[PDB]
Amino acid sequence: MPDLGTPIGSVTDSSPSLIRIEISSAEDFEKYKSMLGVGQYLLVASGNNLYLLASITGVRATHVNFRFQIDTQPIGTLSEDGEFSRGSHSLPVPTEYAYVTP
Amino acid sequence: MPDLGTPIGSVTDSSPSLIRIEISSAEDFEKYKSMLGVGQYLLVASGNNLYLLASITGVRAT
Amino acid sequence: AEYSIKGYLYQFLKYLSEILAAGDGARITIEGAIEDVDVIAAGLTTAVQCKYHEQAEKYTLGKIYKPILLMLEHFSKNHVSYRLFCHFPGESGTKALTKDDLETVLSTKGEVLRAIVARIDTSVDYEAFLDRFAIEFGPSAEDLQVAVLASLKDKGFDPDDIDAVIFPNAIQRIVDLATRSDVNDRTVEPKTFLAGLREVRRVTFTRWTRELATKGRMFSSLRKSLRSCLAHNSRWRVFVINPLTIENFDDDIVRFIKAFVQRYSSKYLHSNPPLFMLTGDYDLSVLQKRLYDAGLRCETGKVGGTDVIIKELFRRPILIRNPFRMEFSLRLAKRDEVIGGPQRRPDELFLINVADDEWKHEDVNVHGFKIERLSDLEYILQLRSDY
Amino acid sequence: RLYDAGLRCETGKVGGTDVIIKELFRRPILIRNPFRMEFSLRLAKRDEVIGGPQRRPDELFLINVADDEWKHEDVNVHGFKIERLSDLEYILQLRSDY
Amino acid sequence: RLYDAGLRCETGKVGGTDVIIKELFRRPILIRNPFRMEFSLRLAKRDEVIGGPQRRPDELFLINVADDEWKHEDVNVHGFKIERLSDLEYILQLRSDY
Repeated sequence: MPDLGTPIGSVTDSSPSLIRIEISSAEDFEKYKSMLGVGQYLLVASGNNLYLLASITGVRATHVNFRFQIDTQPIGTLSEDGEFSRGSHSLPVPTEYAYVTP
Repeated sequence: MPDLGTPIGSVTDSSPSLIRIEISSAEDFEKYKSMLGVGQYLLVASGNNLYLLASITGVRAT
Repeated sequence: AEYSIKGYLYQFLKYLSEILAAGDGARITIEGAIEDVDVIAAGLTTAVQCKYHEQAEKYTLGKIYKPILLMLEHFSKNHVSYRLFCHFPGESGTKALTKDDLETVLSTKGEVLRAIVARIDTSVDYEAFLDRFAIEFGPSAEDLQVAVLASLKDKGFDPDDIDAVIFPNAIQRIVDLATRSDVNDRTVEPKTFLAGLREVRRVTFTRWTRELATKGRMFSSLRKSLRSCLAHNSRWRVFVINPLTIENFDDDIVRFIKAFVQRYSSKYLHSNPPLFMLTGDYDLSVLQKRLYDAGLRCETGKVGGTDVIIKELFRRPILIRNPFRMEFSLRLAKRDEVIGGPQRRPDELFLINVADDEWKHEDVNVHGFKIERLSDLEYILQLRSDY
Repeated sequence: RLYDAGLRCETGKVGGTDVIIKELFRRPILIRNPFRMEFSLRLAKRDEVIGGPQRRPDELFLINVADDEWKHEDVNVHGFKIERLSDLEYILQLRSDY
Repeated sequence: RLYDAGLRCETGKVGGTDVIIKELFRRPILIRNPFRMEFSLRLAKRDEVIGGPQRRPDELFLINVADDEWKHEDVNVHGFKIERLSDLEYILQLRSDY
């Protein structure tokens, strides 16, 4: 429910087992490095109110502008009130934003 | 029967083992998400007056 | 001017108990005290004031100092049949005080009380006050509400609905009956009341209902009722408001629209922004400019300022992903002008402070409300956290 | 009428009766495939527009108007004079015959 | 006036008045996609520029001057006399109408 803040990137592939996110600029990556290594957790939108918690499994980078890719795995869903619910219930569609987990 | 209503999309590959359905609109998916998860069921037309039952085994978006 | 709103409340609760137990053809009447401003003063000027007090174990003039002294001034001004509701454990009798007790009252140990009383004109038929006033030792308010809930159930209804859409609605109808400058008759057939309520399906959020004990569920049932609709991404939503009675409209309507468009219609996939329709003779140019000052852009619909074009108001906007840019994020227009209906029908039509509209139908889920403070609606629409 | 013809326009208004200069000059939202364009032409009266653009123009044609304010040294003034409208279409590479 | 027009200049003056030679004739930065160009034109009053270029000019157009030091055999030295700039705008393919 708190202020998640500003986002870091948008989704480019979605499935029950894999979520593939992309970041456009490098400033954002160098800003949020310490919270994007393996093991940490991110949040993805899956509808106006709900959210989905995802675990990082792979990171990667390439040159030719830049491309930064992140590959993650789902664990469950969380609402505004606070209700947690387990299971890959509702996939997140493309063009939805990602946020970092306080 | 009865009154299955509006469809969601057409096939783009066929075989006894696997079938591959396709969709190209967003609103439809957002409206029918609940019944489009793994385990659920769907009916594919396989003739004038018949129907074939299918059990989902995978989803992808791009 | 404490206003002892809980007093009017207990009184209306008693009236409600009577209306429930009232026999066929028996219509109990009511009187809205000077708290209601009525030049008509219907009912032969039989308005009745009241007050509530508790936490007094045994009856002593000491425990009932302030209220008596207070009623004294109100009568000093100038048929106001003062009635007092109180609960003392072990005493359930009604009696009229005598003169020596009145003098006991006049013996003022607190000098501030004497300062307040000095405003009282000495020349007053204190005996008329005594024989006009009555003292009542009655049950507790909360337990009264509980018995009243049980009785409202006894009639028979969907047990889940009575909690949040029935009891406050009835209290509100009775309150409107109590304080309305419009011509009215407190005599109301108890048999109609039942079905008349059996029909309506709109919630209310007035000041009176705020203090009822049912608050706490009045909010949450609605919050759960509206969750599944808004959860979606692309839907057609419509609004209609009456700005007459709303409190502090021109100062907070902007905050409303902005807090809405920030969570529901500022993103790519959102491909059908909302609409807001205001009824009356209200101007819109001021609101439009004050919004543009913020960053949002509207879709008035008028190409030429003369009249509305039904087809343009409902068009679909241009969208662009990286970076995001949205031609319009909200619509706005008046009802007396818009003439006709769309091609596709709505999926939600909220009505704030209005009875009916032409778009109403069967397929269109219609939800109605009645409000004074807008900030209460935000809680229903998940915009904010607490009330 | 121009709407009826199939073209939209921008009038630099936010509902009131006064013009704003910042929206009067702005960039439209252009999409390539499929083609689309928000506002194609811009209209307004002079007596209402007060101020000057954030940037200087390049070609300020003038028709039957002697002097105007924006007129400057570093801007091109191709002042003309006409009798009927059909002539300007010959001056601007739209119609062939006189 | 040129900055306001849109273009940018290079004058070969590091702070002070003196006009260095090497900084004036330096090759610019260029980026293909998108097109960006550090400077487009050069400006230098003559009396401030004394010396000679490492490289010779392919063409040297003089306007209303009898002679200059950089006149050389292997360097083409065109010449003219004019009354107003329009004539030159014609002589260098800018205005098809004299």
